[PDB]
This record gives sequence, C-alpha cells and structure tokens, in this order.
Amino acid sequence: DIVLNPLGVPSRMNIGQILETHLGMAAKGIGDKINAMLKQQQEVAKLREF
Amino acid sequence: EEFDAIKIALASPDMIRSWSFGEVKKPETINYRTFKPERDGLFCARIFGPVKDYECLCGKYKRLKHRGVICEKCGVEVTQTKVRRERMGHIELASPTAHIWFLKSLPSRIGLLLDMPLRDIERVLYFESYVVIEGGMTNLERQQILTEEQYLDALEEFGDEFDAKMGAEAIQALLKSMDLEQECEQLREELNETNSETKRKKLTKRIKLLEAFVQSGNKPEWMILTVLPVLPPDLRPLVPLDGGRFATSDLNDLYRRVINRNNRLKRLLDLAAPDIIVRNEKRMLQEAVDALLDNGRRGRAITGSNKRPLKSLADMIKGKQGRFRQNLLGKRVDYSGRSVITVGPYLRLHQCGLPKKMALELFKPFIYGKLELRGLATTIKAAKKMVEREEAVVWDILDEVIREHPVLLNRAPTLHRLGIQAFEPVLIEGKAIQLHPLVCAAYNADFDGDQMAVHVPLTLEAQLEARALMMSTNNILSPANGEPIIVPSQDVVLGLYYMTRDCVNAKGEGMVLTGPKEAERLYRSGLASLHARVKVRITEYEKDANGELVAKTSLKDTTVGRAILWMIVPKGLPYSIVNQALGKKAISKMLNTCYRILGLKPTVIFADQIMYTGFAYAARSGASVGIDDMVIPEKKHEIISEAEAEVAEIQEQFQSGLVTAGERYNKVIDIWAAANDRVSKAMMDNLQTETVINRDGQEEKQVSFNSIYMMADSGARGSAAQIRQLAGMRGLMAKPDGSIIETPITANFREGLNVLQYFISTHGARKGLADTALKTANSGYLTRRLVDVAQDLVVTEDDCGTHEGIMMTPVIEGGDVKEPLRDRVLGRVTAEDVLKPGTADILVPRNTLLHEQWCDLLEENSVDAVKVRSVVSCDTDFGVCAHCYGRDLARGHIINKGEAIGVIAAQSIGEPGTQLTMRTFHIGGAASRAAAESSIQVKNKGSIKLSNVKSVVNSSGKLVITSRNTELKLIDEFGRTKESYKVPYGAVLAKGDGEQVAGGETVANWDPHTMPVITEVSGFVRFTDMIDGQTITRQTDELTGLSSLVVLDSAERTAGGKDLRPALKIVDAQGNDVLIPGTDMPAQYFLPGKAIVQLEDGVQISSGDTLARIPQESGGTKDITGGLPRVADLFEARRPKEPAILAEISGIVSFGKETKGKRRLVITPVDGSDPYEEMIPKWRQLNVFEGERVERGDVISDGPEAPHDILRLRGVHAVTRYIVNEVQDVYRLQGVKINDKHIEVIVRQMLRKATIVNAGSSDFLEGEQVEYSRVKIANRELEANGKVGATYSRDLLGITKASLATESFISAASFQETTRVLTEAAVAGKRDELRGLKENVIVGRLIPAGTGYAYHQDRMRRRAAG
Amino acid sequence: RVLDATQLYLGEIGYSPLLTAEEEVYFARRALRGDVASRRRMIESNLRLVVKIARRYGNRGLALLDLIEEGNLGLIRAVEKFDPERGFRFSTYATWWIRQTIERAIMNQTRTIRLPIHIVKELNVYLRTARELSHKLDHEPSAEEIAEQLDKPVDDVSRMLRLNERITSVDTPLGGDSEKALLDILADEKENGPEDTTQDDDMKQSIVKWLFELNAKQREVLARRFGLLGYEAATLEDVGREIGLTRERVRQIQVEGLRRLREILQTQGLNIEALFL
Amino acid sequence: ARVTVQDAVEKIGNRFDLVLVAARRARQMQVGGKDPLVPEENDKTTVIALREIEEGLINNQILDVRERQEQQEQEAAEL
Amino acid sequence: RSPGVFFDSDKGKTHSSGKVLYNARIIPYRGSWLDFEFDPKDNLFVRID
Amino acid sequence: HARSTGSYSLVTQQPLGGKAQFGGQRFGEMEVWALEAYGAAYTLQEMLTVKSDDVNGRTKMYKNIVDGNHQMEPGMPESFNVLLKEIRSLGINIELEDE
Amino acid sequence: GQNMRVAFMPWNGYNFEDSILVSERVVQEDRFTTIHIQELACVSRDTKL
DNA sequence: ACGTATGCTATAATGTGTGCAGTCTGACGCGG
Ligand SMILES: Nc1ccn([C@@H]2O[C@H](COP(=O)(O)OP(=O)(O)OP(=O)(O)O)[C@@H](O)[C@H]2O)c(=O)n1
Ligand SMILES: [Mg+2]
Ligand SMILES: [Mg+2]
Ligand SMILES: [Zn+2]
Repeated sequence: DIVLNPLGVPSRMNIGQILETHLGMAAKGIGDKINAMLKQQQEVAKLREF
Repeated sequence: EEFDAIKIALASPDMIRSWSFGEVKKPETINYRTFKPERDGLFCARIFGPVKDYECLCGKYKRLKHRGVICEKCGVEVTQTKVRRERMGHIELASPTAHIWFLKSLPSRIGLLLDMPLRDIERVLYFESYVVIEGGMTNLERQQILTEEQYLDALEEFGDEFDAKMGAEAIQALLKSMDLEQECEQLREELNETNSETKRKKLTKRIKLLEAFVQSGNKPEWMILTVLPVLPPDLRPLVPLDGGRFATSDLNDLYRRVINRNNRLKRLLDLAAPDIIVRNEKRMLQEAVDALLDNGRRGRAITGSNKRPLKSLADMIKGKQGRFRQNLLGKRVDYSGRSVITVGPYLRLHQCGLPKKMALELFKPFIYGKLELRGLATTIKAAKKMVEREEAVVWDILDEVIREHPVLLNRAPTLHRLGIQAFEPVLIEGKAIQLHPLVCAAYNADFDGDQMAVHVPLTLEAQLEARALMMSTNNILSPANGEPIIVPSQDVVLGLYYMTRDCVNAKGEGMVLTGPKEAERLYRSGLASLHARVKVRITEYEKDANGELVAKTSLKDTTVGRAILWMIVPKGLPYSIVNQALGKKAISKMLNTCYRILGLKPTVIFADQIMYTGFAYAARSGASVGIDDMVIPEKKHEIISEAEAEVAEIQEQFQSGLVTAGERYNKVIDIWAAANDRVSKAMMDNLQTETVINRDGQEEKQVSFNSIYMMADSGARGSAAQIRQLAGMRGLMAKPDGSIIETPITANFREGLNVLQYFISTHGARKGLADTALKTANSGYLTRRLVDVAQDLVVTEDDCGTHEGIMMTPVIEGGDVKEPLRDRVLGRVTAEDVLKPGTADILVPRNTLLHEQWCDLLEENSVDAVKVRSVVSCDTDFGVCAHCYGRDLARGHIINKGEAIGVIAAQSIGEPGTQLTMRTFHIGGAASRAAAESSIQVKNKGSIKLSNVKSVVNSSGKLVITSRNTELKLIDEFGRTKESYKVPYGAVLAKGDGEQVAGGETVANWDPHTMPVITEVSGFVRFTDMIDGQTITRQTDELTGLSSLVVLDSAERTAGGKDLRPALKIVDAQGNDVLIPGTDMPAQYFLPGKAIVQLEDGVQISSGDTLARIPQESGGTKDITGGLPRVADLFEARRPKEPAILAEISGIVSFGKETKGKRRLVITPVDGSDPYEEMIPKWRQLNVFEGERVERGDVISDGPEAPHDILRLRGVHAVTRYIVNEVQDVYRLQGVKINDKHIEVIVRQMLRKATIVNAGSSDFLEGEQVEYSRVKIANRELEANGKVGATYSRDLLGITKASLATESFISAASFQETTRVLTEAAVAGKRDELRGLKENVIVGRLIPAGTGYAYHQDRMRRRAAG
Repeated sequence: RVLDATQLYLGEIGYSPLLTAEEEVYFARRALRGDVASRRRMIESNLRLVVKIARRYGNRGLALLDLIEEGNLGLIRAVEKFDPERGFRFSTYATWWIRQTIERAIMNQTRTIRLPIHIVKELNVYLRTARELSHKLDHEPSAEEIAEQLDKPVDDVSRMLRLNERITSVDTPLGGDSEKALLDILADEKENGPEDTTQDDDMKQSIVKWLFELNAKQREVLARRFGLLGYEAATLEDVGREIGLTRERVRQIQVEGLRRLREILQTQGLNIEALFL
Repeated sequence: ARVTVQDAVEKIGNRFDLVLVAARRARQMQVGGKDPLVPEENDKTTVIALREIEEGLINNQILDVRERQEQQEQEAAEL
Repeated sequence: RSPGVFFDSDKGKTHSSGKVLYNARIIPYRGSWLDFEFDPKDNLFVRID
Repeated sequence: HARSTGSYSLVTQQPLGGKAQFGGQRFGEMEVWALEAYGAAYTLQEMLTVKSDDVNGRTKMYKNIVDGNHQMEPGMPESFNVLLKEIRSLGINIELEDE
Repeated sequence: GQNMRVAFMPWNGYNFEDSILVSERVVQEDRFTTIHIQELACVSRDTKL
C-alpha cells in the first residue's frame, strides 16, 4: 500500500514505527490464517483451538 | 517624480500651514444616517477633497465636464479622490504645545539646546513652577526656576523688571529669545581655558548643534507647535464593514481628544475663567497632543475600547510593525503562489513541477496577450471568459507562453541568496509543486510538508535575470565557501554506494569484459553481482597540456557496479575516481572535479545522471530497516554495571570529605565519557566488521552488510553518533538551562526505555527543542544586524591601485592543521611578489588570481606566509575593487564589478548559525563533549620549539611552565612548522626547549580538571589577608584533622574583607620575603575566588610546587547556543570585564607609583621625552616584570583582548586578523566553512568612522568623528594644494552603531531607533542623496548594484556632464 | 514631588475656599453685579464639588480629567445665573448644572460617528424600557417586545438599535493573536486591479474603432446622445438642439447605428459571448 | 542557450552587462519586429538574444553602431 | 503562581556585588502585594505593590 | 493558491494576504536581500512596485504584458508616499529634494 | 487513521526526504477519502437604500 | 415646519486612586 523511506528512521530514532510494522504484520498474519479458515468454511472447534 | 535627494527639517508653524488645505474645528466625523462628511470636520470634503472621482457632496457638479469647479452650497471641489490622501489639515492651538519627540526622545534636544535639564522644563509645562525668560533687573537671571512661593516674592519687591511665565508658552519664549550666534562663541571661549573629557564632549556637541541649527535654517521655536497638522482622512480611515458596522483608525479617536480640549480652551479663554482651570485645560491639551504623536512614552498610553492602547502616529513609523519594515521593504507580491512541495526525481537540474491550475492563474495576462495575437480573443473580457471555462485550446496556449520562461521558487526562511532559485516550469496535473532533489540542500527543503512560494518574472529583463543569475544551473557553489552545495543525499548516495561497493567472489568473480557495457549486460542478464571483482578494459580520457583530450586504454580491476557508473562519467576525468566505493563526501568531489576541469554543461548533465542512476540502483538494492539490524554491544551490561560502581566509589569518598564537589563533578564526567566512547567503539567494532563468516576456501574478514551500517558508513543518513542511541547507549542529555544531567540515558531505542529512562530523556529533549525556537531569534537577528552594516559594499573599481594586504599564516591548531594556507589564500590577489624558496627568480606576479592549479605550486614550493590583497586594505572610496575581493566563490573566477558583496557576506555568516539550530536540534538530544586533552603526544620526530614560554625547573627535575599562552611547535628537517599545540599553565614538560623527541612520545603532561598556581621561588608559605570567615573558610575531619581552606570571592564575601586581596606570600627560614630572580618583586601569588588550598600556613616549599588548585568546571555543550552570543559580542565590539593591557609606543619600561595595590607605570621612551602613565588593577597578574625593552604592543596582561585596544595600537591588519581568527574559531568548532574575506567585509564596515586629531584646511578641528572615505578625499586635494593636512586615528564601531552612523538617515531609521534617528536628522536638516540599497529599494527604484550598476553610473555621467 | 496632571489639579482645588451659607450670598450678590474677584472665588471654591460629581460620571465616554473640565463649565454657567436673594443654598443649584453639562458633553465626544442628541435621547428610552422588560421577562427584550411596551413602530426601534451598534478599530489585532489587523485584510473599494482598469480602456478603445466603422451621420447622432463624443448625455428629443432637430428621424438613426454595430460585435466574436458580461 | 548561459558570459564578461545587451536586443525583436540572426526554432526573445551573443553576433559596440546607422540615414534624408 | 507566601532570590541583581539578594513576597487571591527584600548592605526593605 | 492580480490593501495599497482573501505571497526583506545578492535588480524593483504598490506600474505593466512588451515601467510605491505625509503629520518637514 | 501493508525501501527517490509513495489501490478503496462538510450562509441585510 | 441646539430644574451635596505588579542584556543620561 505505502512505500516509506528507511532513511526517515536512523536520523529520527523513532524505532516504534518499525515495531508497529512488525507486530501489525504478525497481527495480520493471524487474521490471514483466520480469514483462510473462515473462507474454507472449516469448523468451530478448529477455530477455537487456533 | 524622478528626484535626487530626500530632506528632513523642522515643521515651522508657518510650514505646516502650507500643506494644510483647511482647519478642522470640529470632532464631528460624519452624519449618522447620511453617511457623509460634517461641516469642517475630520472627514470634511471642503478641506480634504471630494468622496468619489469628480463628485461634490450635495451633487451639483459631476465628472469631468466640471473639471476643477468649486461648489457653492457645500463648498467642495470636483477633483479625484486622489486628493483625500494627499490634502492635509491643521488645528490652530489656543496655547502653544511642546513636541514629545523634542523633549522625551533623548537627548532632551529642547533641554540640550537651552542647557536646561528635563525636570526643570516639565515642571514648567505641568505648571508646578515658573521660569525666568529675561530679568531686566539682574536680580533674577535667565532659566532660573521659581516656585509658586518664589514668583510672588519677586512680584511686589522687584516685579515688571523681571519677565517670567509658566507652561509651554514660557519655554517657547525662552527658545525664541536665546541667541545661537552669541552662545556659540561663548562656549568656544570656555573651551580654550582648561578642557577635560566630559566638559569638552558636552561643549563640542552643543557647539555643533548650535552651528548645525543655524546652517539647517531651523529655529528652536518650532520645537513648540503653535499649529498641529492633521493626517488625510483616507490615511486614518472611517470605512463601513459588510455587516453594517463601521471601523475607524485610532488616530481619528486621538484627533477628537485634541480638537475637543483645544476648542474647550477657546471657550474658557472666552469666559476669562480662573487660571487654575485654564492650567488643567493646558495640561490636558498637552497630554492629548503628546498622546497623538507618540502615545506610550510620556506616561500611561491612553487605552481605548478593548482595554488596549490607542495606536498613535509615531507607532506607524516605529520598528517592525511600522511602515518601513512591514509595508515598504517587505511586500506581498502579484504573480505569486505557494503550495506543498513534493519530490521531482525525474526532473533535470534546470526544471521544476508547476501545477496547471497554479500556472493558469499566474500567467493570466500572458494568456490574454497571446490570445489577441492568434485572433482567438477580440477583447480581454472575451479572453477572461475563455480562461474561466478552462476550454481545451486554452491549455495549449498557456503551455506555449510558459515554454522558455523561468519561474522563481522561494522557501522560507530566505537565509542566503540560494533561498531563491529559478527553473523552467513543467506543467503537472495536481496541486503539488515538484522540486529537484539536489537543490533541496540550498533551501533546506524537506519533503515533510514544506511549502515554496512561486514568483513569475514579468519583464524580459527579469526573464534574463532569472535565466542568467538565478537559474539553478548557474548557482552551484556556495558563496560562503567555494564548495558545491548541489549534492546528492539520502537515496542517491546509497544507490551509488551499493553499486560501487564490492563483495567476495559472488556470481562471476574475476571475469573479463570488453567494456562497461558488457558489465551492464551481465548484471541485468543475472550472471554477475554488482559486487563482483572482474578485470574490465575501460578507455579513460585525460586532458593534456593544451585543450585537447588524450585517450588511454587499460585493464582496470574494479567491480561490475563501478564499471556501469563509468558510463555516467564524462570523458575528461580519470577512472581512479569511481574506482573507490562512492559516498556522499566522495560524490561531492566528483562534481567539483568535473566542474573545475570540464565546465558547466558537463556538470549539469553529470549531476542529473548521477541522481537518476543513484535513485534507480537505490531502489534495485532493496535496503530496509528491521529490528535485527540495530545490533547493540554483547557486553554493554558488563561495561555500565562496573562503570556505575566506579561512580558509586567517588560518591562515598565525597561524603567522607576529600575529593571536592567540583573535582568529583569533573571526575565523574570523565568516567562516563570514557564508558560512552567504550560502548560506541565496541558496538561499531562488532558492526563494521561483523561479516567474519565468508567462504572461498574456509574464511575471510569483510565489511558488514548490516542495513543500518551501510546507511551510516556510506554517509547517507545518521552516523556513529546516532547508532549509539539505537543499539548502543543514547548518551547524556542536556537540561534546558545549559547544565548536563548527572545521570544519562542508559537504554537505547531497540531495548526500550523504562518509565524513568524516558522521563530523564524528556529533560534533554525539551531543552534541546526550546533552543530551536527561542535561540534562533538571536542567530536570525544577527543576520539582520550584519546585513544592515554590510548593505553599501559593492565592487566599484577594477583595480584600487594599492599594494597593501594582510599577512595570512597557516591556521594550525589541534595537532593536525585545522585550516591550510592553500585554502586560506585561495582565490585571493597576492599583494606582494611571492616567488619560490630560492630568492633569485619571481614565480608568481602581483596583480594575479590564485587558481587551485597555481596553489598546487605553492605546495611544491611550500609557502611560509603570504600577503593577500584584502578587503580592508582597499583604498577604493565607497566600495572595493575586484582585485581586493578576488574570486566569487559561488562562480569560480574573478568577481564582476557591480556585484553586491556586503549582503552576500552578511548572509554567508548568519546562514550557518541560524541553520545550525534546527538540523542537530530536532534529531539530536545527547551531548557528546570529549575534552579528555590531558597530555600532548608528538607524532613525527622533531626538535621541541616553544614560543612565548617562561618555565622554571622543580624539585622532581621537570620543566614546569609558569606562562599562560605557551605554544608548542614541531620543527622538521629543513625547518618548518608541521604540528602545533596549546600547552597550558602549570604543565609538566618531558623535554625542554631545543631538545629532540621521537615519534609517539608524551612531550607534555598535566591535570585537566584543575588550574594550579605554581611558584617561581623556594622557601615557606605566609598567609596574608586570609582572615577566617571574611575572605576564606575552614573544614576539618577526624583523629588527625587535615583541614582544607577555600577562598571566598565577592559573591560569597562580606563587606568587611572586600578591599582585602588574599594571597600566599613566599618567605625564607628567617621570616623575610624571597625576591623573584632579577626583579624587585617580593614573591606573592594572588589566589582568586573558589581557590582550594591544601597547604596551610607554615609549610616548606620548593620552586615548582602547587600552592592552590582553582577548579575548572566547564561541562556545558557550547554547540551553537552558547557560542553565537560570543560572535555577537565580537561584532558588536563590547569591551570585557578583564581586558588585557598592551604597550603604546616602544621605549624603556620604568615602573612608577602605586595606589593600595593599584599599579601605575611611568614609561619613558628613548626618543619620546614626555612620560606616559596608565593604571593597572591589583588582582590581575602581568607578563613582563618591569625595566625592559618593550616594543609597540607587547602583551603585558593575560585575558580576553579588547577589539578597540587592538586597532588603537597595532593598526588595521591586527584588528582584522583578530576578529577573523576569533570568529572562525567559534564556527570551526561547529564545522561551519566561511572564507575569511566575508568576515573581513564586516570588519571593514566596522572601521567606517574615525576620530580626527589635528586641525586641517577644512573646518574639521578636534572632537569631530567623520567617515574614513570623506576625510581621505580631502587629503587628496591637500597633497595637491598643500594647505594643512588632516591627521586622523581610525576608530572601531559595533554593528548596531555602524548602521546608525552612515550619512543615510533613511538607512538608519529603516533599521531601528527610528524615534531617535528622525529627530537627530530633523534638527541637523540633513539631506540624503541615496547610495545604499535599502535607500533605493524603499523608493522602488533601480538598485545601485548588480544589474542596475551599469544604469546608475550612466545617470552619474548625466550629473558629470554639467 | 508630583508629575501627574490629575494629582496636580486635585492639589490646587484642595487649597481653595469652602464657603458657608451667608458667605455664598455675600460673594454671589457681588458676582451678579460683576465684582470680577467674586466670580473667580465661588468658582475656585466649588471645583471640589465638581470632582465628587465626576466620580460617578466616569467610564461612559471620556476620562476623569475630561469630565472635570466639562463639569467646571457647568459650575461656571451656574455662577453666571445664580439667585443669592433666594434663601436656598448654592451647592444644591450648582449640582443640577454639573450633572447636565457632563451628560451632554459625553453624548457628543463618546461616539466616533457624531450622533445628534435627538436620535440618542430616544435610543436611551428604548434601552431603559429594555431594563424593565429584561428583569420581569428574564429574557433580553427583542425589537418587537420593546415596540409592544411603548406601542411605537418596529422599524423605528430597529433603526435606533442599528445606530447603537458600536465600532471595531481598523488597527485592532485579530483573534488574541496580533499577527495582522483589519487593514492587512480589508480590501480597497475604490481602485479595482489592472484587470478591471484595462477592461474599460480596451472595451472603450474598441468602441472608438467601431464608431469610425459606422456612418458619419450615424456615429454623430449616436455618440452625442449617450454623451460618448459630445459634452452632455442628451435624450432622443434633446438631440434636436445640435443639427438633427428631429424626434422620429433621431430615433430611427440612433437604432440604425446600433443595428449595424450589433453585427460588428457578432462578426468580431462577442454578441452572445459578451452577453453574460 | 536554454540550460547554459556560461557560453554567453564567455563572450561579453560581465553577467550584468550581458542581461542589458540581451534585453535591449530582445526588445528590438519584441517591438521593432527585427529579424533574428540565428534560426529561432520556436524559442522566445529571451533565448534568441542569448544565442546571438553566445555565437558572437551581438555586442555593446555592435548594437550602438547599428543604432546610429539607421538614425543617420534619417538625418541626411529629412533635411 | 499559587497565592500565599514565596521566598526567592535574584542570584545576582548587581553582578557588580555578585551578592545573592534574598526576597519574600506575599501573593493574595485578591488584594495588594507585600514584598520584603535585602540590598547590597543587607538592609531589609518593604515594597507594597 | 495562485494570484496574478486581485484585491489591493486599503492604505499600504499592496495586495492582501492569504488564499482566504486571495493575496499574493509576501516578499519580506530577507527575500529581498537574496535578489540584491544575485544582482537581479529589476526582479526586485519589479517586486517592489508593479507587483505591489506602484498604482501606475501595476495596471500599466498588465497592459504591456498582454501587448507582449514585458517592459519595466516604475513610478514609486504608494506605501512610501504614505510615509512622507505620516512624518509630516508628526510635525517634520520631509520633502523630496529634486536633482 | 487506517492501517495498511507498508514496506520500508527507497523508490527512484519518490520517498526522498520522508516523501511518501502510496499505491493507487489505497485510492481505489477510497480508504483515504476524507469528507468536508462545508456550511455557507446567505444574509438579507437592510442597507440605507 | 423640521432638524439641530440651547436651557433649566432652587433640600443638601465641596480632595482622586483601581487593578497587574517571572524579560533581558546593554547603553546612556541626570543627579547625588
Ligand atoms: N519552528 C520552525 C520549524 C521549522 N522551520 C523550517 O522548517 C524546516 C524543517 O524543519 P523540520 O522538518 O522539523 O527539521 P529537519 O532538519 O528537516 O529534520 P527532520 O529530518 O526531522 O525532517 C527547517 O529547516 C526550517 O527551515 C522553521 O523555520 N521554524
Ligand atoms: Mg519541512
Ligand atoms: Mg521534516
Ligand atoms: Zn456641491
């Protein structure tokens, strides 16, 4: 969606944005797995365990 | 409309009547429903003219059929509304009123002329006491105040024969009677008797005022106003709002206060009312008049509706918010638009994106023009609608005019000239401006939400000016430093770095290519990495002895990437330049090289191509910023935990009572400072060479491809200083006060701060950002101050015909040579035949420019010192020559005559300071002070050569130095200065003067956190004026009882021991004094304040022992916040509280008389028979010790040098050498690069006026202080005619004062002090003939500089021709 | 000592006669018959009374020193016309004068736009009627609610309230931030920018070329009627003063000049193009 | 000519007197309707005036001679 | 600034003397100010308002 | 924002400020010194007169641009003519002394 | 605001000094489409005429 | 007649004050 400049980071020293990015990706990774199981129309027990 | 000069004189009551076209006799503004002027009111049309263009009030005469007809009924003329702001009015004051500007604007003026104080005059005005005008009976003399009691005594007793009155009436009669002719002669006679300093000053100033007053033609009665002018109604508007409301200026309200009270006085004078009431009315009238001229001055400013003060007249001429600075020198401008800027990485250097709908509105009259030509528009309202409908064919016409048309792009703030550059607009669909990346540096334009103003150059001359001077391609190098400001950064640098940078084997190592094209072939084919070392056959083109290019073909071992970059590289530069890994600093040399070799065209192309390939390869690589990239120290917790226990150790020693608070404070900073550099280097050592796992056979060591490091190592963004906070330690932050927090920030950005670690980070963060907003005003104000004084300087003559200059020596300081002679004497016309070592053949001539290639031969010959033709050594009256200045560093060859330097110089000086408060103030928060200088180690072998040194051998067997400014040289085989150090006072030398040392040897050693007081004689210590409680204090410990004594200064000292100086007197075994060898000075070292003493009374000492230890607390990051006020003070020429004394004329020193320690000096020169005495403090120590061969201006005392003391004695080239060194010292600390010639400009201007000493052919006489150029033009006619020479002595002037000194009063009032400037100029009756820029920019004429220099001089021959 | 114009005058009145009943009569009896010194005294004496009155007539228009001066003028007119033979005191008679002269002088020099007494006098009764209503309605009265209690016109009440609407000075800062006053915003009505100046110049030069493109008897009659070339803008019937001397033929020839000119605007490229304008 | 104006500064010298010579010539073509010496190739007066100076056709001495050569033709002709 | 009493000292009014001159000041919610201040000769002064 | 010619100030007779009121960009003294440094004299005089106050200049220049003749036609900004009368209203003889 | 897949890397200098390079796909979803509810007004006044 | 202005009222009353009081470095100008 957006392409940011990595040089707007060392000089700035605001590494929280990179952690926001990493966690956001992980969080989305989990949504992408849940999205796939809900599309696949699997099960209540399978979603519950995960 | 075209004039020559502007005059200022005093407004005579008769003169004011000439402008006025009627007398406003009523406060009535307008009628309430009929919105029209009232009968002889403040908006009266019978006085100020008609409302509309050619229309009377009642409506009897209309438009031009009745050209200049005067109506009967209303009595109103039928002219344009033009006259409603031109026509003035007046008011006939019942009783005379005093002018506040000739009473309160100091000098008193009205009181200065009468030889009468303020109080005396005011108590006359407010009717507290009478004043004598002229006593027939010599009983009462003139200007003698009589209280209400004392007036009555003289009335019945003497009376009649004495004339004394009260109020503004009296003082006017006093001014009307006083004779300027007689009291001028009287003062001249009293001057011949016994003249002092203050007496002669007062007399000479009054004398000149009296003569000036007679020659100005002004009469002192006009100080009092019998007539009061009224401002035109349009200039104090009563206009109606859209909402049925009205709005009026505060002047109208202030005017109604004056007229009401004045008319009420007419009424009371009709009634013959008692005087007590008449008094109040007169006091009121004066309050109203003074409030009208300058409201907030005499007393409380009359507040109005919204409890705020009424804006008066003076206020609209006063300062920033006045007409000058706000509505004349600065203007909102047509053909102007501003918008958010964004990147233009596709653009070439001479291009910039301009939105269509922006350029549409901007070029509106150019569309209507090209439209009538094609015949598409018959008229202009037809063309107006064509544009409005935005029809298709109108875009194509707009597109036609814009081609080959430059536009100006400005960014705020406008620091230096490069703050505006011109480009060729490229229409783009979108509301964003697209700017060229390389020139982003000049503006400091960050694409983070910046806006840039656009301006269209209308006139063909403006199109040529914009393309010639203000085009981005013609502006490369900074004017401040001969260095390219146009330089990639960010992505572009990183892309080239990725390309050039090499790696192990990779795909296709050691292969062999036909050309750099086969390298592009293989890389993009996927059978080679940009980091593969392969032999390639490249053919480089090297310039020969002439203009022809020589071709050379050879096998180069580089990388695939380097080979591809050669394609961008023009043929004329060598290949060795792209053979390295390219960084920002390396790239900046590529463009400079390219420029100095090929020229302009090749560079613009090169610049663009560098940018394009930089961006492209920068995105091809795929550099990222992850959290695994910020690698911290593996043993950080190991360094700190044990560096904490280090500080915890001293903390427990302090509470015991040995190491003092100040010594601990400096000692703890040194521990943390070592630990900080320890983490910095161990994190960089584990990051830089982190790729220790290679291949090939087993292993190899290599540079790390850590994303963050590459981005710092290349010199793209951040540095080792920033990475410290990320993976290492944040560092120590700074408080908003200036002191540094004892506890720094331990954590970094990866690990995460705890709750306090962040609270601590705040303290440093807020104070760093507080000095970004508030301190910027001091540096931006300096830019303003510098400019005004350096407005007038323009290159006038080609050759001044002078053979003078300033001996410039290599600036060697801090071991390695800070600034070389080559860079110091680059682009400067040598004012002395400077050849090679062997004096037998001239190498370089006189009138010649030093190009970089001529400076290369200075290296071969190794020049010692050079007399460069300087600015200050110029003889050109009103400006300078191109030879004196030398090269325009921005251009790259000899400066054009007519180019306005002064402004270029001021900008260059103020630009860095002002910018160095936003770059490292928003991203920086951790101070990095590393003042660990404890011992000098010499690096090359040499003989030790000390200068200005007076040392004495100690008990230990070590040469201890007892002189403050000791320097240490390093002399090579042939005999020339290579390295140079500052050895401080009480330093211990390894080897004395003349001895050989080896390389890597500690030649000097001392303690940094202490300033010792060391003796010159051996014996016992005596306590003198060291009474406990008054001057010193005492603190003991336990069992034994070691007590330390701490000397109190005037801050911690009582009124008892104020005149007592505390000193540790030396004595022998008997108890008598010990003479210092070869002087009549009993040994006595004066201890200053807060001086800690360990030896108590009655302790044996040898020579070289430390008596006391003065603490050296200096833990405040100077940066640019606490270093610019030092620059200011220098420029403003402010004497310090400890100036050093210097010898006047050379002779034989002879010590004289004394005053309770205050030393005099009866110097009696060999030739000079008349003695010379000067006084000296007690606590201050000298350098010379009496009876000596002193020369002109030997260093007697130690301390900061007074700039006035330097020029007064050691001439021009000494004070110029001082300011230049002193200023640059502060900027060099910050890495700000400025050519010395720019400072020399301001220096020259600071040497504008000069006091005269000796009577001349002209009526100069003594005490007058005229400009240096004017008096020298008089000396031109004198050496031709003979007559009497006018000897002189040049004076130094501060910036703020040098601006107000110029003969131009317009330039002075436009600056500041505007209330005073005008009053002094009015009384003098001075006429400004306009020479400066500010002067002609105001009137909106051609600037007598730059483009207009050719025009203004063509008008000067109109004057010369008859 | 004392350098405030206020305290200085207030000092000088503090050292001036304080008259008794029969004393006032002694001076006043001689003051009417013109004793000179007598008229000065009664005035000097009762300046202290003027100050106590102007102590409740402040903060309404002018300053305290401005109220005293105009309050002194009331005491003087009271001295010009007092009756000593009457047994009634002076301090009583003088207060009626000092209260009047102050109110009157405030009514003139308070408002920038000089509001005559008549429009003002009325306005006050409208405002003092608003008091009664406001206290019992507990609601700031409307233009109607004031008109219903006086039984007077709606527009009168409204137009009198329009004249009460006070001023904002041009030099006044803007939104608690003196960045710019109203002068740095408020536009100039008279002079329109070059665009509007050249509109008329270009449009009126185009007409000079159109009048020379028509007939001599058509551009004579058409121009001198509208006052384009002639000196006075005449009518169809008034064109007869020159040489036409016709009413029917002037109207046919006026319109004949305009019909040929309407085709000159259709061919050059205006007509409907310049109709919106 | 369009990018560079250094080749034009080479010929005259003063960056300032170049703008004055180029302007005066630009005005002759803009008003008098004089002919361009160099192929105009769809460029405005600005650029063309620089081209003539750059190649060496326009100079301070050249334009002053040419002025009074048209003006002295008028002198002899009138009287 | 909270009403009540407050003790301050200009760490060098006259850096001539360089004497830390101590001063006190009674700040009310409504009313006149009451200040006490020393001088170079340590003479206690009072300056209402 | 963009502006060619529009509203004008009340006394200063220079354009207004901001896109709110359709005003030209301010060219302050710092912006001025930049052109003084370049040497570009007309570009400045152009931004002191025809683009700002000079009432003769602004309208005259407009007419000249649509004619194609981009010709400098200065006169003298109004805001200075104000400053003359303003100093005269303060009781100071300030007249324009001729050649 | 809104979250989205971001990638840190340079791109032909279209992210030079913090400059932003946003996909058309963001613009297609109209996710960054703010709404501005302007409020005009028309006043009938009583002029002298 | 209409709008604006000018005038008088007769208990006695007679010295004011209102309102923000952490700028700051640097430079003279009147008394003391
Ligand atoms: N109070 C301010 C803030 C900003 N600016 C201007 O805006 C520019 C950019 O400020 P900012 O973006 O905050 O700083 P940079 O140095 O660009 O740092 P960063 O890398 O964080 O963008 C400054 O150089 C300056 O020209 C200013 O003049 N005054
Ligand atoms: Mg920015
Ligand atoms: Mg930024
Ligand atoms: Zn009339």
